[PDB]
Amino acid sequence: GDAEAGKKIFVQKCAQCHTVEKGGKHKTGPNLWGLFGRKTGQAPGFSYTDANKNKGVIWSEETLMEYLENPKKYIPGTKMIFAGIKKKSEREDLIKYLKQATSS
Ligand code: HEM
Repeated sequence: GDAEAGKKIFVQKCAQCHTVEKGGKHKTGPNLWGLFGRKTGQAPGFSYTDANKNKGVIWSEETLMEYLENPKKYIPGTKMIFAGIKKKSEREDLIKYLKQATSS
């Protein structure tokens, strides 16, 4: 994974609805700090759909790779309205960036 490439992908496709830094604001979507190793739908203070709260998996590289390829397929009923990122390489780079930005 290439975090530098990932950072650019984040700005292009995710930043309009998400922040990732510690203490960052919730916007259309939840601030994502602390995401890795945590069960779905647990960002503090964000109002999730029951679907996002109930998916039940632990976010990590593997689960984010599947989710980001097609969000509504992975979480039917989600209010995250976004097509997904088809390219495996792009998802890997994006996730690399997310791991770095949301864990420090
Ligand atoms: C960009 C490609 C992108 C990423 C990365 C991303 C991630 C993401 C995660 C990991 C969650 C779940 C967090 C958790 O379970 O705690 C999540 C949730 C929502 N998102 Fe998102 N998201 C990306 C892009 C976008 C875009 C462009 C929007 C807005 C149009 C958006 C919105 C949302 C919303 C809303 C949620 C909450 C969904 C719910 O059902 O509660 N995301 N995202």
